[PDB]
Amino acid sequence: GYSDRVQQITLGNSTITTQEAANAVVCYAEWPEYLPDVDASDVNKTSKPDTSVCRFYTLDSKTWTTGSKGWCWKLPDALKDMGVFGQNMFFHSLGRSGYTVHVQCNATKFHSGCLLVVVIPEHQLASHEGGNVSVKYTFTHPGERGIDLSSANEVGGPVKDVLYNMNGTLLGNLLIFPHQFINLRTNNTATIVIPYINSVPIDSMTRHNNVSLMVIPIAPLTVPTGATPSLPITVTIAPMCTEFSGIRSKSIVPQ
Amino acid sequence: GLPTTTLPGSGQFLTTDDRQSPSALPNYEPTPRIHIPGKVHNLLEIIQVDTLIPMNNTHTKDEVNSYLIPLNANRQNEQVFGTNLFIGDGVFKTTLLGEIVQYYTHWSGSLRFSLMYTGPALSSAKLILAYTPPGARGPQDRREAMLGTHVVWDIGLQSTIVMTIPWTSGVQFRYTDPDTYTSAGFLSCWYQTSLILPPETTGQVYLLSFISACPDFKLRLMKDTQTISQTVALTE
Amino acid sequence: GLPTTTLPGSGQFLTTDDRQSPSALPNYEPTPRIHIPGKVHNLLEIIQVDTLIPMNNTH
Amino acid sequence: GLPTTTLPGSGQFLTTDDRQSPSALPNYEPTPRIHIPGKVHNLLEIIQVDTLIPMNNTH
Amino acid sequence: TVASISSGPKHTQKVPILTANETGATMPVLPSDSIETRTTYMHFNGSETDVECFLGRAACVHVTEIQNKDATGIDNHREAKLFNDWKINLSSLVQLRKKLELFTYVRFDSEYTILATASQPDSANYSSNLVVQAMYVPPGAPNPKEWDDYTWQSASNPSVFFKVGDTSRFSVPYVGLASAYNCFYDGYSHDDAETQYGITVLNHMGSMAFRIVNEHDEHKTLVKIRVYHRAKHVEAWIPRAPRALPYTSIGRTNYPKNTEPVIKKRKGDIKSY
Amino acid sequence: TVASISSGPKHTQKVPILTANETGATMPVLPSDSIETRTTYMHFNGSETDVECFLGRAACVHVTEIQNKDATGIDNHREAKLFNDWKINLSSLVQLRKKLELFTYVRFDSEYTILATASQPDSANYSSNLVVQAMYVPPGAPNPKEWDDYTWQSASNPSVFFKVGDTSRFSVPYVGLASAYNCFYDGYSHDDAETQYGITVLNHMGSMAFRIVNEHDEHKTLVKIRVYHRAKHVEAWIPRAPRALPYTSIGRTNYPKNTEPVIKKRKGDIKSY
Amino acid sequence: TVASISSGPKHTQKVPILTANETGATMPVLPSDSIETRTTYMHFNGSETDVECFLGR
Amino acid sequence: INYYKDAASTSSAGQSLSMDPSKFTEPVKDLMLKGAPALN
Amino acid sequence: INYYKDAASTSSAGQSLSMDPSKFTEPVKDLMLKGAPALN
Amino acid sequence: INYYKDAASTSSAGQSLSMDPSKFTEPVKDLMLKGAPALN
Ligand SMILES: Cc1cc(CCCOc2c(C)cc(-c3noc(C(F)(F)F)n3)cc2C)on1
Ligand SMILES: Cc1cc(CCCOc2c(C)cc(-c3noc(C(F)(F)F)n3)cc2C)on1
Repeated sequence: GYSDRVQQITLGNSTITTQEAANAVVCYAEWPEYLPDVDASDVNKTSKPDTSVCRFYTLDSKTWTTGSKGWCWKLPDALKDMGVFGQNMFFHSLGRSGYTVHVQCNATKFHSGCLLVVVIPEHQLASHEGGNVSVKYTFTHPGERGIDLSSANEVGGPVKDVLYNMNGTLLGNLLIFPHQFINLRTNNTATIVIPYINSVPIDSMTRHNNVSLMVIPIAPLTVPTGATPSLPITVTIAPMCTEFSGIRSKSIVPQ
Repeated sequence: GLPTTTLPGSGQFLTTDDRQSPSALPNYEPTPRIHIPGKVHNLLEIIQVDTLIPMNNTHTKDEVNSYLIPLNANRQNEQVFGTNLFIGDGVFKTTLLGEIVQYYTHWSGSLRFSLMYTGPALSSAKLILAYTPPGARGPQDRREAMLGTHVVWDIGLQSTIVMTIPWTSGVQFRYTDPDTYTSAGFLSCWYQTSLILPPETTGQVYLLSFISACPDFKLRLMKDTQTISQTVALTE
Repeated sequence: GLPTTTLPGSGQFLTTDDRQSPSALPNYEPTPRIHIPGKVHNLLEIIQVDTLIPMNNTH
Repeated sequence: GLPTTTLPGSGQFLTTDDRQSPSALPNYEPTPRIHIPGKVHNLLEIIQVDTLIPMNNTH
Repeated sequence: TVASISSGPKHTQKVPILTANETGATMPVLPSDSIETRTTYMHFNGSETDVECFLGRAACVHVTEIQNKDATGIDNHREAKLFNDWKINLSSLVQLRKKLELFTYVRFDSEYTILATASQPDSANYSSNLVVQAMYVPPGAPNPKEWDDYTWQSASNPSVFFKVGDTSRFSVPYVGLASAYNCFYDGYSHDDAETQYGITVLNHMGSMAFRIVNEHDEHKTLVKIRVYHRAKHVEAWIPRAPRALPYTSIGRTNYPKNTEPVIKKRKGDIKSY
Repeated sequence: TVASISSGPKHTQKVPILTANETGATMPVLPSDSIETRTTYMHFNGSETDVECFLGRAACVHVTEIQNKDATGIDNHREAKLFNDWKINLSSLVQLRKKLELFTYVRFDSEYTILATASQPDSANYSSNLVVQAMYVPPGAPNPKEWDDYTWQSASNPSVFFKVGDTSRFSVPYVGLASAYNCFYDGYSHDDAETQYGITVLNHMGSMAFRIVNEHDEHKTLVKIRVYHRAKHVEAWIPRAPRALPYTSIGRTNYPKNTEPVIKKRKGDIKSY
Repeated sequence: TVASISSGPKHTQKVPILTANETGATMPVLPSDSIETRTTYMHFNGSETDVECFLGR
Repeated sequence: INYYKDAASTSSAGQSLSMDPSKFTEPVKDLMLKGAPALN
Repeated sequence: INYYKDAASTSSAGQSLSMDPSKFTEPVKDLMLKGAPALN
Repeated sequence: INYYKDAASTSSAGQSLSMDPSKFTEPVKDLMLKGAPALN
């Protein structure tokens, strides 16, 4: 009696269960793996903390209301302060990792709503100022909090129009990227396994965000008559096949 | 000296020609290839991935709402939506399919049109999707639509219905650019029974529509698209 | 570089010449052929079919 | 006469191209090679020899 | 290769047309899964939609200008256009840019074609036979300062000399520092609060300088230079949403403020045909 | 191959020269069927009358014009001929048209040759070396509006750049949507009371735009462009009555009113030699 | 061709990184002689630095 | 020798060398023999 | 026949002829059979 | 294929592919082993 709906994911000393899943997506059908010799350039022996960093970290919950526009997190940024994973991030010159993203949101058979959960490799954001204005470091490194698409523009920050994916492309085409939907009537969780995707073997984990995770309401939230007009959304992420290289002083980053 | 005769066209620069040319960087050794997931070989590969259709054009500006097809409770016989099938224009123009299709002049094959219900689990409904092949008008009522290719969709556990728009044509290819002789027909949706909401539940439920190509698909005669332009060269 | 000598006529456009030329539409796949009755291969084929002579010009 | 079509780039002088060219001194016999120590084949050979770094710029 | 198989009536427990798009998958449903079909063949391979073909034709990537005129008394040759340069990039002219940006990473060899055309806006007794010199100035190479610098000696930099009115042609191997070129880059050059964002910091390919070798004539000649790029031996990874809004700058994904709706608005109902 | 066999006297019940043309057949009667003949050989294959040869030579199919001049203040470049375009079709110039129309359906690859010639009607100190750009604009591609639009970037549209006075040459594969091109079409684009009739609705091949890349000189230059078409790998079906009356329009079979008799009138009797 | 061999911890009497430059020699010391390394390949021949190429333009 | 990759770029086909006028000259249902009465 | 020493100078590669849309169309962990309930 | 009679007219030689830095890096009389004391 095994179902696409019931699943368990165990990484390190952390386990996740869901009784209302919709299968799981493995980006471009590729499971994360360590860096093979044939592709390596950096000559340093790498460090593989394994279970101390390859475990689930739960971010702060977001509140989905009738007016929510969506949220955007960036990796590895979002976990920059998570236990040993975070520490290794700043103590090493280079690093590479994959992840298992698990977005949670339950309601009742009376509610309705549909969230788009998508992973976008190299999600280079646009400046709301147009022209040739840049987007300052801090604004693409929100950390665990993430970027709230319904928040107002701010000097040095990115444009936050859900309709244009924060980058001049249409929302409807976000589906070309590995994604999954959390359709309250069907779902309650979305799971995406992300393999390391980059044009280099390994890379700086502080100055470059490999992918960004977006949770975007498409069909708006609807609650039954007289019910609390909101639902919480929780994001849990676990790094996997994490490798660190070039250990040293420990970066000091903007702000 | 080998005697030769130069032919017309000599000295011309055909942007489409594929010849050899001397390398300006002799002995340069390019960087090793490393494995990168998600390799794309053919555009026909990616148009088989469906994206959301902004079926609900009706708004004053681009909005998440243009992707939401409204469904109304306790309506019988009525029409939910309609559209012609010029995949290179209208609702389709901005979709991945429409976008890629516009890089070519001709298209052929079958389209995959899907509808995902997002209303509450305890609600129910039966809709009917219909494809009206060229030669007659877009259907004006369910009876008329029902006479052609269609699918009666029962909303339930499996949230999505996939209706195929089978390649129905005499000439084996059509123009991506809207052309009458080459029209693809019409697509419409109607209430088979009606949408029923459960107690303590109120308002509107929406449908999400998707479009993608079947392995049937063919695209040819590459050309520039009308989906991008500029007045002056961009600068840094 | 292969030494060559261009001959008179170079650069000319003889409407009757039959040479190769680059294709402006590389990789284009033309529509499949279907059977169509009445194929003509040579004009000598059709002149063997007789037609009416307007022998009575007089009008 | 072999029919040909000249391509874009004809007549250009790419300082980096490596072609054949007629010799202005036909039948000239260059001087014999003699052994000379210290032959260099690749620049990667000599950069492996270390030299002093003017680390104390300060002057 | 069959396009459609023969398929007749159906009455099963197997419902191929009922799926769950929230899984993130696009099930390969076929016409034969929902209607009765006959057998047909493809008679098609999809050659023209191969990425090698898609990016395999020349597209104009830059237009610039230089001019032949007396340099006597000119204090800034560069400004006077006695010679000009192009900070190499493929995102200045939008047509090719949108195509390349259909992917995230892209790797290929490049074939360049440079077309130079003359123009004499005011009184000239004849059109002069000018020779253009296009020199590649990689990062670190000395930039020309005067139209006749020692830099144009081009002892190590590669350069071509061709007639105006004519065309220049050569190919360049994949010169990226990484395994592929980035069309997008969600990062910076270092962890700094003010440094630039985007591929702007990645695509640092130096530039190529153009000049007219001839000394000046009595009249002034305006030479316009157009660079065309054709990719060959193509490899592309991670497809993405096509660009929808207009571009505003080289390298950034920025779009103009108060831009017009890109999705057409119906002249009527959602029920309209 | 014998042209005529040896045939002598005859006195039979077999009458080869008596037939019934109402059957619709043209019996293959030979000279040896009605007279005494000697043996002769063909010494002929009929190569020159093969449809491949008949349509296999270049014929001018269009003449157009563009000009190089100051565009300053010109509000409609197209009208000013700063650039011009040709709604591709092969029935504008009658010579090739009559040949093609000897058949109903026709299929072949095309070899185009574009000749551009300069002209300076009024005072000019020299003849300029202009470069022409011919770009193919398929249905759906953005049409150029100004002689220096972004459209001329031609990132996906194919185009050639060649010198005026020179010639352009390339071939195009059979691009019909059907299995063959229609020379005639007894139909419409849809069942509408006012829509157009004839191949006019079938031959929608887009158009090709021409322009001169160079900026303007002091004087004005008139460039005339002639397009030649040669068919190759020919296939033809359903022969028809040759055209008798003059043409009046592209695509239609219409003929002028009060047209002159095409059949010669005898200067005398029906008995006249 | 390997760029670097796999090399682990070390505690020897053999000190490759201690030399005497007054000999006039540049001992071919490698990264694997002073740090722990992983295996990597050259994927490079050095064509462009051959004297034939250096003076060949 | 063909210098280009596409078929469309090759030169002329060369004589079909088929030649069968009968589909136009004798498109009759019942075969008619020369010499035999056309209408029997 | 290639006239130049470097690979970069050769002409276009020719159709990849691989074509596997599944890494984009079906990037799911548990194989889903057409016809079988998507969510069992 | 070489079109000219003289050797001088042929194109570039192609990578020497010898590469021995030791005549410059280790021009010492007594071989010195990496790891062994430079001055014994
Ligand atoms: C993305 C992306 C990819 C690239 C490749 C740019 C290639 O850069 C060049 C160019 C444009 C020209 C030459 C070049 N070599 O010789 C000449 C000359 F003829 F122009 F001098 N130009 C060399 C390189 C490395 O740039 N952006
Ligand atoms: C009947 C009948 C048959 C045809 C074939 C028309 C072919 O259409 C073209 C033409 C005329 C030129 C090009 C073309 N490709 O490149 C160029 C350029 F060099 F002109 F730019 N022109 C491409 C097509 C599909 O048109 N009418």
